[PDB]
Amino acid sequence: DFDDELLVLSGTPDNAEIAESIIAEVGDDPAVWLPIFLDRVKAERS
Amino acid sequence: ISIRAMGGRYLPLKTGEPSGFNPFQLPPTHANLIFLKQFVKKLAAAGG
Repeated sequence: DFDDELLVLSGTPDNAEIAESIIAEVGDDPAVWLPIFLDRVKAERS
Repeated sequence: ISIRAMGGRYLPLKTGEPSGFNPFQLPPTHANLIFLKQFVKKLAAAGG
């Protein structure tokens, strides 16, 4: 499924305002923080 | 009349009478916290 990349590429101020939170908590590197951003996405997705 | 005849709850919402249902006793899981945060962020509209 491409939704794991849709919720990344698609424009959403709501999703961005928690992406910013998770990057603020861990801002090491996009190659590094991508799995945990997907993790928090799965955390809100229900 | 029909929904009562089918033996289920029908809530006749009307102005001036207490609502009867409210989110006070909601479950506390993090997903439910997500929803309730979203709701209070949507209820707030009088705040421009």
